Amino acid sequence: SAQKAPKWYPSEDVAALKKTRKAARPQKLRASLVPGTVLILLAGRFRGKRVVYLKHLEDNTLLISGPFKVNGVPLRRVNARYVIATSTKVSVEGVNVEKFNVEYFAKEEIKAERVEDQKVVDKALIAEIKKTPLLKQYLSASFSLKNGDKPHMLKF
Amino acid sequence: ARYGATSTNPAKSASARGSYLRVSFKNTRETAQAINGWELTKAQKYLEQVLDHQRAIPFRRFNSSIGRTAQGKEFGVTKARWPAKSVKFVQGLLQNAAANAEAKGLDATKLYVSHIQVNQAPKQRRRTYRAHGRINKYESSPSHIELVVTEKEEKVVRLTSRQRGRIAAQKRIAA
Amino acid sequence: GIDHTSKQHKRSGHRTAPKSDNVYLKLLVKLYTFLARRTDAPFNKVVLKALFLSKINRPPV
Amino acid sequence: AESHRLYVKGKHLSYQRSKRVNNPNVSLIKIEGVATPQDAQFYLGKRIAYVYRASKEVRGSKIRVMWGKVTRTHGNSGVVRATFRNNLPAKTFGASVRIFLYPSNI
Amino acid sequence: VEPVVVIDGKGHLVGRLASVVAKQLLNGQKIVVVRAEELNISGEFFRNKLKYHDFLRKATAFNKTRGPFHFRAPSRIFYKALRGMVSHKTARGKAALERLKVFEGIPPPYDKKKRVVVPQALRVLRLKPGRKYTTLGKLSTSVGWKYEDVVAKLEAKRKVSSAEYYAKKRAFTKKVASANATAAESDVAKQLAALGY
Amino acid sequence: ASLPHPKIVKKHTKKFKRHHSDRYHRVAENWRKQKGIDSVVRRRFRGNISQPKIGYGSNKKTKFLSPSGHKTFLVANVKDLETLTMHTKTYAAEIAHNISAKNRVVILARAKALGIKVTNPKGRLAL
RNA sequence: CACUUGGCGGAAAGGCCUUGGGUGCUUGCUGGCGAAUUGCAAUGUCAUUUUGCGUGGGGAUAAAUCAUUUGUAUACGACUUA
RNA sequence: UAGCCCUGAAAAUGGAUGGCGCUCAAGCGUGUUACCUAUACUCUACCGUCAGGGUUGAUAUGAUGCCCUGACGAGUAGGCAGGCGUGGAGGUCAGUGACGAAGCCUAGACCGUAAGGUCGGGUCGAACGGCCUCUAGUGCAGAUCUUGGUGGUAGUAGCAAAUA
RNA sequence: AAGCAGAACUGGCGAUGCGGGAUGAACCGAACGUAGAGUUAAGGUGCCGGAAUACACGCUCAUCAGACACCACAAAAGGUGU
Ligand SMILES: [Mg+2]
Ligand SMILES: [Mg+2]
Ligand SMILES: [Mg+2]
Ligand SMILES: [Mg+2]
Ligand SMILES: [Mg+2]
Ligand SMILES: [Mg+2]
Ligand SMILES: [Mg+2]
Ligand SMILES: [Mg+2]
Ligand SMILES: [Mg+2]
Ligand SMILES: [Mg+2]
Ligand SMILES: [Mg+2]
Ligand SMILES: [Mg+2]
Ligand SMILES: [Mg+2]
Ligand SMILES: [Mg+2]
Ligand SMILES: [Mg+2]
Ligand SMILES: [Mg+2]
Ligand SMILES: [Mg+2]
Ligand SMILES: [Mg+2]
Ligand SMILES: [Mg+2]
Ligand SMILES: [Mg+2]
Ligand SMILES: [Mg+2]
Ligand SMILES: [Mg+2]
Ligand SMILES: [Mg+2]
Ligand SMILES: [Mg+2]
Repeated sequence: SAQKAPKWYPSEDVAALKKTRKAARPQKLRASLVPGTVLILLAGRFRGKRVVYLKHLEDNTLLISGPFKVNGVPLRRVNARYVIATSTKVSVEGVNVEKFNVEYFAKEEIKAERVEDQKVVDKALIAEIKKTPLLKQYLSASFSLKNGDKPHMLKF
Repeated sequence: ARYGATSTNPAKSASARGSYLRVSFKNTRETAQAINGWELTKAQKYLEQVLDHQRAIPFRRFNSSIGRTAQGKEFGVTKARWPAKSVKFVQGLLQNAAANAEAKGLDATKLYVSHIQVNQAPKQRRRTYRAHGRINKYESSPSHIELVVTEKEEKVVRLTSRQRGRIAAQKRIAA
Repeated sequence: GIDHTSKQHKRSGHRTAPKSDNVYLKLLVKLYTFLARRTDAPFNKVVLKALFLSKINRPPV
Repeated sequence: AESHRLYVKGKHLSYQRSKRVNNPNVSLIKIEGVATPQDAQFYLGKRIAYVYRASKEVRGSKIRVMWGKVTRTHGNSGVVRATFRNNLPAKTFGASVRIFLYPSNI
Repeated sequence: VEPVVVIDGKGHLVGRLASVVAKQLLNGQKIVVVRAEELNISGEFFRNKLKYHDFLRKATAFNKTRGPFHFRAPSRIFYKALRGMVSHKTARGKAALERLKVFEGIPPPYDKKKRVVVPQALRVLRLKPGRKYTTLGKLSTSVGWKYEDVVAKLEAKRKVSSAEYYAKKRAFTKKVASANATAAESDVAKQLAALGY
Repeated sequence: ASLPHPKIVKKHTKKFKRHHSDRYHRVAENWRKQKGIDSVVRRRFRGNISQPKIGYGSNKKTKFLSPSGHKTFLVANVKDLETLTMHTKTYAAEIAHNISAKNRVVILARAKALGIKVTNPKGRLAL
């Protein structure tokens, strides 16, 4: 023998896990994250887009639709930590967002049904947006930081 | 057989050797390094000009307390010499390798010195006599010379989902 | 930094096993190690300590 | 618009150090516009990128990123301490970094 | 916040300006210092000339060409003050030293640029009134600087061209402010004033 | 795969080289403790090389494990290969350096049939 | 944005101010259409140096060194000559 | 009368509040906060040591084993313990090997805190290992150590007395 | 008199790294397994150099200022300087 032996061998019975005392409680959002709040996206392909907050989904994501007719952002989830909530609000109670849940955004060209669901949702969003002035152009514009901007002093 | 580290086609190459040659290793290294990489006819006429003191061998490494000459201006140095014994050994081996290239059928107009190497041979002991009844060594530094002449001849990409999506977006947005 | 009143890493100074490689003595020690652990008798602890003793520390009786 | 910036410009000043010994595990970052530790508490925990360029394309890009985060403040003039996944190369003393606005609270 | 900061050296104290410039070079800021002939040193002119002569007398005994190099120009006196405030024998301090350009006067292209000041190095703000000071252009010409006359001549030409520029710029500002005042008090101006602008 | 194990920490990956083994050729890089009276390495001055000490000792729950998670057992033939038959999750066979190429073919064939991991399957492999 | 009119600028000017027309853009105001699937974030690549190679449009058509030679030079180089 | 400043106050290479510099200081006396950072203190993880303990009518067979708890860790001279390596000897692995042993080379890999061990490739050609023990002419950087070999110096000093 | 010679008590160096005193066997702080986080000691926070060109009351202008615990120096005597 090139190597003699082990005297005794370790057991290959894998030990069971101890009983975890970690429950999953619902996430407390920020005070500014109420539905209808205009959000500023901070990351993604839609960096700097001004979108509309519609629903808190059960996977701790915010369902947004910055109206696709306005700035071309569809209904999609975002993380609440990658979003600045502004003081600007619009009312919600004209959109039916209970259809959209965590498995609505499952993975496995554009899907046919996503287009009219976008059109149904934003139809009431733009009809609400057209009341207050300059909001449609505000949401069409993309936010950026200029020279002299201090986000610690800047209030959004 | 068993030359130094060469990277050439042996079918296009011819070689010559000389071992235990009683010629200064330090002078023969500079003579070899002078013609290294040159065409064979250009190197051979340069060695005739060195023997006639028209051109010089630039001494680059073994050059401490060597006199200065204007003929090192060609090679960008100041210290150059005319090692007539080392030139005679090198050009004797240059014409031997040219004879071996003509035996193999290689084209003489395309020949260049692709490899030359001078290496230290075993020293030959002699004795010299110093003051106060002392004896010191008096050594030859012989050379092993080898040289080879040769004919002059003539990505899978990984992208993330974001990278694939941005490429497809750019192709669909630009016509 | 601690100023130690006692010597650190000090061994107890008593034998915890016989120095011999007598296999029968070692399996008398493990019998009385079990008895000194699982019985409250001071006899079993005294005999267990006496089994460790060297030849000059157990004179013939 | 002409600007597309969603980060705050910072400068990698130095490592955490005493007079004679430095600690490359902690960097010092000067975020511009920040002059007090109370102002620097806003950027506390935000992500930092040091973006640099190499001449060899590695995974479809010649631009490489080292990620980090603001851990605590440092001193009295708004300098913060940053810990990176891999430490900053120390040739970047005086190089610009990007202080992103996420994770967000305000 | 801007790529090149041009500091007008007039009225600045040499060591206080050298300390703030050396910190910014090590922090990665490109700085040009102009008008180094108008730098100030606290203390009387004779006192600062005496300590320059103390500097001049320090030299390597066996070879004066390898000794401390005594530079007489005011831009080079300021550069000696920044060295020693910068670890100039390392690559980091060397690389921080090409972010600095110091000139006598204001040469091109910096005559058409905007020059700033460092208020924590300014002599008027820092030095107590009644205390004496020397000007670096006077000290430099007393210790060997040969170009006080030609710098003052070229600065006179530059000030003449810059003063005609300012008159033209002031006239353009007067008519712009007249147009802003005409277009003020309009309905867009009420909303801009209500929004703090 | 092997048994699950904690993330393996080494505490020191650099080799402990002998002092001045870079400086002299006669001084080998096998670690020797400096025992001179004035040695800065023995006195642990700042900026000097570190010394092997027991604080660098590896975790007992992951000591002797390869990055594959197995412990290494050196085998010379099929009989020494078969002792790891019930311990495929904890031991990986490694063929000894002096095993001839025809004997290694038999060892790899048996280890594939027994589920044994071999850490040098390409040694003396004609290709 | 090229084109063009003229002036000023030598401190390191290499920039500044002008004349005219063309060619776009214009968010000064009001409309219509498009964006999605980069899938909840990955700098997500947009800058400026340097050097090649290729193509097609102008432009120009030398010297230095060695060797020989001088001695206003010189240990050798170097220098000064032809 | 006593605070700062000044005179008293002169040494040899050029130079030292550490340097630059500093003048309502970046000096001096005092006071209040904030801030920086030691291998120090607190908490945690891992290593080792020491101590106190648990564990047999399957301790789900390994009791010098496994496990629990707490504290601790500087070190010359020196003491002790546990290990690594080399030549040879008894036993065992019916061990390895001309389909390539040993040796040697290898900014190739793995294991060990380490002494070291293991593997891949090249060269090579005939013997050599693991483990339990026994034994010693058993580990080198020094000793103006011994023997052999080799450098820098260095193509250097020099090869100039005796007329050519 | 001495960085001189000799004693007493204790603490140190020798035998010991680490932070500070620029530098240093003995001074100050603190004594050391491998790491992480935090807080500190002595010392400091214009720049070198991490950290307030902090706040507050005054004093000082030196044509040899001063910024020296150990420690790397200064005295008697004087000055309508203040
Ligand atoms: Mg000579
Ligand atoms: Mg002789
Ligand atoms: Mg620090
Ligand atoms: Mg290791
Ligand atoms: Mg090691
Ligand atoms: Mg060794
Ligand atoms: Mg000692
Ligand atoms: Mg004070
Ligand atoms: Mg110890
Ligand atoms: Mg043996
Ligand atoms: Mg066999
Ligand atoms: Mg072999
Ligand atoms: Mg090697
Ligand atoms: Mg044979
Ligand atoms: Mg011996
Ligand atoms: Mg030896
Ligand atoms: Mg020794
Ligand atoms: Mg010797
Ligand atoms: Mg000679
Ligand atoms: Mg003669
Ligand atoms: Mg002693
Ligand atoms: Mg120290
Ligand atoms: Mg000192
Ligand atoms: Mg600082």
